[PDB]
Amino acid sequence: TTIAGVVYKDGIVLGADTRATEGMVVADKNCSKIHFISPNIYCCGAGTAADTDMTTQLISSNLELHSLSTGRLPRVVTANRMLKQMLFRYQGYIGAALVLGGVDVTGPHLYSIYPHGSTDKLPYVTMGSGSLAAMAVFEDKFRPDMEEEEAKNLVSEAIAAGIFNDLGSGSNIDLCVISKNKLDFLRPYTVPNKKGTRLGRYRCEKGTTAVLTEKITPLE
Amino acid sequence: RFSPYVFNGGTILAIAGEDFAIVASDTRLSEGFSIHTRDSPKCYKLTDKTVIGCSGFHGDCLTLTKIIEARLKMYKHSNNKAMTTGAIAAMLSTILYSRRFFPYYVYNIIGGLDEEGKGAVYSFDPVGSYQRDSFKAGGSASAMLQPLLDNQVGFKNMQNVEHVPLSLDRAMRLVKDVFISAAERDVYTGDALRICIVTKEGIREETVSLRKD
Amino acid sequence: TTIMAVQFDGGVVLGADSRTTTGSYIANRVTDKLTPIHDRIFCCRSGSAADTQAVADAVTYQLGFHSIELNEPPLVHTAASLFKEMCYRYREDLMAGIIIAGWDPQEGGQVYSVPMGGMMVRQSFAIGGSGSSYIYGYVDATYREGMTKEECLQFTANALALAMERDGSSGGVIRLAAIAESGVERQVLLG
Amino acid sequence: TTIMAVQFDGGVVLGADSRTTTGSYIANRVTDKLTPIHDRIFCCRSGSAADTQAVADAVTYQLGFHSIELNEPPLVHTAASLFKEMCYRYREDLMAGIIIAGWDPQEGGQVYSVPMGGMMVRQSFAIGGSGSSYIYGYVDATYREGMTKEECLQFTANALALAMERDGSSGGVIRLAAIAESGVERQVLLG
Amino acid sequence: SYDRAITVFSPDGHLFQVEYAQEAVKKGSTAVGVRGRDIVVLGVEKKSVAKLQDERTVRKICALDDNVCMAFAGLTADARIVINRARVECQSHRLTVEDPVTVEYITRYIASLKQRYTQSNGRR
Amino acid sequence: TTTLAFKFRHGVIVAADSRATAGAYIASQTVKKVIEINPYLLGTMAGGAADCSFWERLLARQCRIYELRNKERISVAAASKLLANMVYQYKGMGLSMGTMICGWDKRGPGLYYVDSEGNRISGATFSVGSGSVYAYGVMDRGYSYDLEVEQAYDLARRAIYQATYRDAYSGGAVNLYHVREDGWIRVSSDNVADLHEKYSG
Amino acid sequence: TQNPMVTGTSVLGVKFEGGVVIAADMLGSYGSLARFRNISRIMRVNNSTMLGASGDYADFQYLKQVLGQMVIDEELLGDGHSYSPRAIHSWLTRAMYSRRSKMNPLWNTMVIGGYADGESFLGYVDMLGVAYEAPSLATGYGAYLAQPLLREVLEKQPVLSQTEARDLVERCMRVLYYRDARSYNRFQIATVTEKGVEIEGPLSTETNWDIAHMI
Amino acid sequence: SIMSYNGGAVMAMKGKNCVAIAADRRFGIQAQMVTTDFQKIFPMGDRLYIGLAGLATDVQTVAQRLKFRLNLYELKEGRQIKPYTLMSMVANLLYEKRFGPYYTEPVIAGLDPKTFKPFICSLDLIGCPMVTDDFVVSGTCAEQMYGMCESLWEPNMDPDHLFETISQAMLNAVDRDAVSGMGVIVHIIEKDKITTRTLKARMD
Amino acid sequence: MEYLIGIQGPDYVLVASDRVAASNIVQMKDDHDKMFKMSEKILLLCVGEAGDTVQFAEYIQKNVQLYKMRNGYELSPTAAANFTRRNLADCLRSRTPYHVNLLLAGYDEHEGPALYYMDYLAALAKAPFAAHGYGAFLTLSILDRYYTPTISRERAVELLRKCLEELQKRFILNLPTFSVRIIDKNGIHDLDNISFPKQ
Amino acid sequence: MEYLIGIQGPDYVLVASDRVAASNIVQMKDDHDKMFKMSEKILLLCVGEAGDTVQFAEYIQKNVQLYKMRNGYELSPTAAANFTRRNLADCLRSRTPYHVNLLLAGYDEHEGPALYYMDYLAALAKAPFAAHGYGAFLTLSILDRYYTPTISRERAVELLRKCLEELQKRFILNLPTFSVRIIDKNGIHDLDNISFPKQ
Repeated sequence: TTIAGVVYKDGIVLGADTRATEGMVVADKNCSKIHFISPNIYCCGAGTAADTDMTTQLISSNLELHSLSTGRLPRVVTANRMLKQMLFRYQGYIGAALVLGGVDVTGPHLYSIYPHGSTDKLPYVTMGSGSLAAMAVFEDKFRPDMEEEEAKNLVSEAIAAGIFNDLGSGSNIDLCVISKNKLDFLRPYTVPNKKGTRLGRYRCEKGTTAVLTEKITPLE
Repeated sequence: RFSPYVFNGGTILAIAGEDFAIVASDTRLSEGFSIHTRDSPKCYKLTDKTVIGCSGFHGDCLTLTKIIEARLKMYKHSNNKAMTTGAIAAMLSTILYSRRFFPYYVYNIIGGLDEEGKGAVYSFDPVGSYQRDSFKAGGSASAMLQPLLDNQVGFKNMQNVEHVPLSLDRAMRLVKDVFISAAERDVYTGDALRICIVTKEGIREETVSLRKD
Repeated sequence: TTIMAVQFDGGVVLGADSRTTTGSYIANRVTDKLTPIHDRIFCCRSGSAADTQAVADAVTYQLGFHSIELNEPPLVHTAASLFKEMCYRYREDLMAGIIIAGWDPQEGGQVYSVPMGGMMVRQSFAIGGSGSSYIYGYVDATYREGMTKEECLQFTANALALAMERDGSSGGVIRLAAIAESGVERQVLLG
Repeated sequence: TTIMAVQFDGGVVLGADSRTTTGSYIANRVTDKLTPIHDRIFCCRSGSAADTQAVADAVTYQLGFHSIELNEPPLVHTAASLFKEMCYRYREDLMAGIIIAGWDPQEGGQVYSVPMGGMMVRQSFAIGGSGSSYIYGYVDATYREGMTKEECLQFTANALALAMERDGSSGGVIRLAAIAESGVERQVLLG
Repeated sequence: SYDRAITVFSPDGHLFQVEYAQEAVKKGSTAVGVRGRDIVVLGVEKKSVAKLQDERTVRKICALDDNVCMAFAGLTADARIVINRARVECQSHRLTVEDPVTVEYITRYIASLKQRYTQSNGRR
Repeated sequence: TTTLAFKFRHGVIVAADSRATAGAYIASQTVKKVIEINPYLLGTMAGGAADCSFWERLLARQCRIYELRNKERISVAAASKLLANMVYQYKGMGLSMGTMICGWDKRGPGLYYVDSEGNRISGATFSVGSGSVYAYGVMDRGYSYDLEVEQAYDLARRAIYQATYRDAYSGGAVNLYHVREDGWIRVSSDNVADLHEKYSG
Repeated sequence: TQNPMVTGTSVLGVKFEGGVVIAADMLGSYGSLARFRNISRIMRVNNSTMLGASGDYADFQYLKQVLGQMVIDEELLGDGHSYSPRAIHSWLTRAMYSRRSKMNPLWNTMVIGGYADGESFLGYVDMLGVAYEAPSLATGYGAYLAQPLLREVLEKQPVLSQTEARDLVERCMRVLYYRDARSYNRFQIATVTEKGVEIEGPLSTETNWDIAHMI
Repeated sequence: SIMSYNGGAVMAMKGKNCVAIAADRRFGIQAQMVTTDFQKIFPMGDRLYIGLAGLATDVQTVAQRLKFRLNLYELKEGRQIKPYTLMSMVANLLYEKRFGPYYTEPVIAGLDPKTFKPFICSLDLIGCPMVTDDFVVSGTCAEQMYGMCESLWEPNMDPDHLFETISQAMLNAVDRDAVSGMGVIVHIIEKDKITTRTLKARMD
Repeated sequence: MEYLIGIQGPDYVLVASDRVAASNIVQMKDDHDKMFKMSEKILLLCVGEAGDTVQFAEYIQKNVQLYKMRNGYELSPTAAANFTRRNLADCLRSRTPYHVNLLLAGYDEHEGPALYYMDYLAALAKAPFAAHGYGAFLTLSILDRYYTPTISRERAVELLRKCLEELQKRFILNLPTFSVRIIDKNGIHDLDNISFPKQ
Repeated sequence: MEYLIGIQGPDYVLVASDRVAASNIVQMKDDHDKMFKMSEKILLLCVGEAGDTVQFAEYIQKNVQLYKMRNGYELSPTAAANFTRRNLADCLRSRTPYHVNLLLAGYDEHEGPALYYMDYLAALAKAPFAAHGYGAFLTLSILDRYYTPTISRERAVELLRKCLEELQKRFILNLPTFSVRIIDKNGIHDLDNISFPKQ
């Protein structure tokens, strides 16, 4: 798991990989880790994959309820305040590491939320298992107020450092760019690793397996 | 406290043929969640007709190799001939049992030719029990590779399928394909595939790349 | 991590580092440990990050509702009494190193200390955090009665610079704040 | 408990407290922690009382036999090398905080430190014991290059007076020693 | 520990301390034994009794098990310590292999005990 | 793992499975659990796979030196006693060994049972393993001292098949030896999937 | 060593064209306390090899003593022979493994750089006895932080000059100053070439703190 | 462990316009079988099945709680349930026991009822859904089933070759497992008819 | 710890259990009864620890007798056994889980005879024959050796005779006596209390 | 775990033990022998764990046979029993203490019959009757109920008959058969292997 975010001169770029590893065996090769919250706020998830799903749907249900009542656009500080108040109540039994980012009226805002309830606003954050590898790319090559082509090149470079150096990571790199007027969610941004082609033909035919009892039931 | 063991991964594969023997392994050394190097093959050439593969705790794998290579020279300086493949397996079982109450954390597979020019595979536990088999796979992804070779090489669970012996050509692409499937689902299965082929003329070597997560 | 507050006659001077660690990794490299509660009352927090962020929000809730009801600026002793009641009732569940300091119209500058037990005492100068143990001897000899504001900004700069260099858990950059009758002057210092 | 050694150009200056505790009771109220080995070489000991008394006798045995054999006054680096070999070989069985300091004809005053691990390093000034953590910030700012002997007697008096007052395990009375080419001047100070 | 080679070779190929010990045998009292097909019969001569001694403490025919008897010649002090070392071995055979000791087995134990004892250091 | 042995009028019958597992993972299906000490002795394997392989190969060394010195072969009771003494000196250190010793003797057939704890008992029928209790019930029914040879084969062959059916750690193929007057003779080695078609109809 | 008292931290090392460069800082920590701030963690073995270490520092002075005597006694034989860097790397691997087997390990992790016979050698030695070779090495948190920065250059560019290698180290030492609580802004760079073994002085990094004004 | 108390293995595999599911038949307690006809695949409407594997209590418990909630759904609404909708229903049921969790791992396979398109997914024991396009596996012998399916799966497969692939995937992997076996049942569904077959496996 | 057995035929169910109520090392009662009726064609055979076998099995008995009075007809053996499985499973994750092992035997006029199997984790199993206790390890192998689905009830008794004589040969507990029932279309019938004279 | 008994009369010692060699839950051998001779008038009856009962008791047997060959006469039952107590007590505070429970029976021509009692802590006791195992809790109360110091050996056997029939009534283990010896001036004599038919 390797998730990261950055704040460029106009908006916010988020990135992630696509792998869910159960034990030491790769369970999913295309698990989407960037979630919907509002039409301007997304979040990346790390840690327990069941706790991050049921948390990111609860808050996104309440902000749809809140914004439809007020009739205006949600704010990023509201999603920060809802998350860290409920994670503190469960005393850290819910393992949920989140990168929260969005562009409200006040501008772009990037947060990182730890599963005990501690938050912090930062210009760039990394979470996950291979987050230390992705931090070193940000720590060497960050500059304030970049363009979005420089930002997208920076984040995909940092996620790739978590691919080729962490065991529990590494597949197609997701990205999403949030700006004041544009939302570019795009899952296959790059394919760094393929699967090799088969060589030996293993093909069986009908009748190579012994059957004790067969039943046929029609439908309509 | 100081735990004297660690798991360094690795996956080895041997197949005995009719006049050949094929020993293959990945080249990734890694513990924890990090990668140490992307080039560390486990194909060790003992003689011109015997190759061993050693997976597990890597400190023992370096030690156990150098203990074996000394005793091949001590045999020759006392008996004027090189060891056969079955003699190496009988020697190694006493070596592994000699540390019965503080064992090596090593899985061992010896592949090579016998006195008649036929394939031979000797698989080991970390204690020193062994038997002669036709194909084995050990290491991290051993539970993935052993079912696939029962169907193809062992011809098990099939009906009305002929029983042709495995050729040298078929066994190469059968080895090359079973590591590509293991590279997708195992985090430890590495990046380059070293294949060592023991025939009646010497030992050939071959490197095949894989994915590099 | 390493926090410090010194009062003078017109008001108080606060200071803290900016490093926030997770065992041995630097999670947050720059951190604002100086939390406003009201317009003249700050607190600087230490210990658990998740605990002291949650406590400082509930006190700001209760004190802001209290001052709008009396229609009168709150007392510094009133705000320090609110941290005492939450840190003592939940003393088995919190790790809080709060120092409350600020200016008040009735009494001037005050400095209060609430350690992890849950007690409360007024001091001329307070000091807390993990790195605070290495500058007890410095702050005892160097302290002089009747300083100005500019001397206290010097006095909290030299003391935090020593604990940051000697302790491994401290470091980063120095954040300062001077609270007087006129207002709050915040600055970020390095050296 | 709280020990300190500072070198100057002509020699070194040592100092220690006199309190020896047993958990929380004051067993020995006045204690001589400044142990002579040779005529110009002292050590000041901390940690376990039974360990450091037994180690300092074996080193005095081995160094006194060594100097009478060469018929030449021993080196300070030679004596610090002997504590290293006993504290490293028996590092699983000892709790030793030895600081070795003294004057030598070939090199002048030296100060060496042997902590509980068993390493050895030369320093301009050393500091050790349980109470030594509270005066790291004082000894960093106050230290100045090129002191006289009389300034170092002042510099070790003010530093030990702060750790004795702040720590609970330190206290008692201050014992001082100035080792030069001319000899050893020991004094007992309070204040 | 006394380390000295007692038994060594002669310049013509003899072991002198061995064949000097054979003459100590050649003046002990005579012991004769024949075997029948069903009953063995062996009997020493020259009891040399002086009619003031206990007749049982002078015996030279003892038993090692129920089935194995033993007579000797030479000097008696060396005899009854070889016998007591044979009694332990024929008893330790029964804790091993279950049958009683064959008569050929107990001779190989005495003979091999006696050879290596002409081979060690500091022993006549 | 399931081994059994019983003696009758015409010698001793030894049978075993061939499955060796590692946790829930099956390592191999072709493990020979009846190892051949001599042309006149047999030994089984139960518990430690390498512990039974070592100390019985060490026993075969010891029985050969006995033959070269004494010029006759060792008895079965003496051979079991040597094995029980070598294992006892490592008592408490954690050896797993539950083997059986078979062979013809000057007193006739011989059947002994040696544990790693120090048990040494003789007897007529034995069954060792994780699925051994599944083997006793079907063997106690069809056992007689006066069995015929073809009937004693089909008794011990089906008895392993009933144990592998219930036990999860037993399976593979059914090895089958016959200790006779002159020495042991290998009878057969049948797969369980072949016997399942045989014994159903 | 059951419990390491005074420890060091990450040690970096990378090959280049004609030599190896190794850098490490000058701090001996004690838990979270920075006691000894002027120690040297790099030993210059004779002329074509070089050693840095992490872990317990008292055990490092032991190996500094033992390896010192093995070089002194060989050079006074006049054989015309010296230990290659992989000969010392093979010796030190055996010294680690033969000592964990007695359940009494040396709490260290050591990087052996060396330039003998026209080629560079860079070797890793673990406390448990795990040894390998690589074109770039890193211990401690440098295996997590600085090690991905080493590999992303060496995969896009396999051969490096000396100025390219020396620039690439100081970037990795800068990152370890930001994101490691046991680091210190005072390090020394050691470099073997064909000319010999050279150790530079207590160099320092230059830090950037522009993001601290971002609330 | 807990999942190794009874064994079990469930595999689902996607074909061209058809989807197949398979499971073993053994019921046992850690070494000792009891019966060889234990049901582990349950029908949830036409052309939509579910497989359960794990602890034998929660296999029969979840399969009755889910049917309790399913019939209330198909009567309050006038239609049958979509395969994607049931995945959210099962994930809700398991997450309610976040701290009292059921020890099972469900596998859902079926055709979408209006547009006959196959659907497969699997869930962990606290409800993290994972949809794939080739295969899902669950049970004790998971790693043996990945080596089968990664080596044998083809993208667009008629129901004849789909049956032969999932049969060889189950027979070779479960034979390598110790606590799973005693027969394999295979359901292969398609838009016109449905087929239940039992295979000739090792009773060993 | 103690034994019972479940041979099921074409139109009958043959059940049997022991009669020993144990203690520390002694046996308190030699003619205990593990057999609990609920209907005219449904039995219950409970094995486990001390308090739970008595009180759970009579808790079920008062719910089955209540179902007959409220409706006028009885439960099926399928439904009666499946009502029990809900009661262990609900009380499993509680402050007091019952630790009982049981197997239920019943006859119906629609699906004929039936035998179900449970444990202390509430897993059902429709089985042709089953057993609990440590004697199940000894006696299941005789029973599948000789089982025919078309077995007459006269030879099913002597199969049970053979299945218990081996239990008094290679099993270390005492267990002298065994009480036997049989269930058919005419209801419960007591058979001979078969035993082995220890005189 | 398993049982033996020590009735001692005026000019005889009546001993008996069981014949069962146990296992996990099965009984491996039904005609085991717990009885070890050392002399013509001294027996040994050993109870305990697996390895130590066999090897300790034959270690003593080779030392008693050795004493007879070195001297021509046998040990007394007092001295033979007291030689055993020294061997447990010296090997008690060791790396491998033996865990055996035993009682020794012997006749002498000077002090007549004798019975000694030991445990796994090597404490001697000259007793008129004793027992080991869990059956000793059941059977000592019958034995002091009916013991006379002047008891004839014919009624001492039927006292042992009465003492074992209660053991097959209220004791949960199986224990069908019992081997009986008797020691007198004429040496060891085998009596009838008394048992109870489980058919």
